[PDB]
Amino acid sequence: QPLHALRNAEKVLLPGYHPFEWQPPLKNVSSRTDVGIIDGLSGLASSVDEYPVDTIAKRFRYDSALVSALMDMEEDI
DNA sequence: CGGGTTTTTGTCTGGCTTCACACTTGATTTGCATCACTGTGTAAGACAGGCCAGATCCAG
Repeated sequence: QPLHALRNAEKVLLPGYHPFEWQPPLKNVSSRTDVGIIDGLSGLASSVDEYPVDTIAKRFRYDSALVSALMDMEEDI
């Protein structure tokens, strides 16, 4: 298959594609279930007045990552 | 320099396939250009200069 077909099929495996909900709502955690690669700094202030920032980071959301991991192991279970 | 004897083929002949060929338009799928960067360049040798040490020389 050409590259666009592969890229399109990739979206099924990445986190933020399957619906779910926690029965007790998670405190201080959003309920939206389509986030992908959240920024690592998490909205950290990067102006000139605050503490200087000299790092970069990328990461998924924890619950979405667990959901994707569990869905990747459906046939096994 | 050209006579015999099979190969190598396009047809004649007209009549049966299986694919070929006008139009759309709205998607859907491929194909290709573009952009900010990457690695491989990766240990020793030649030469001048300050510094004492000790040899080189001076004079009572």
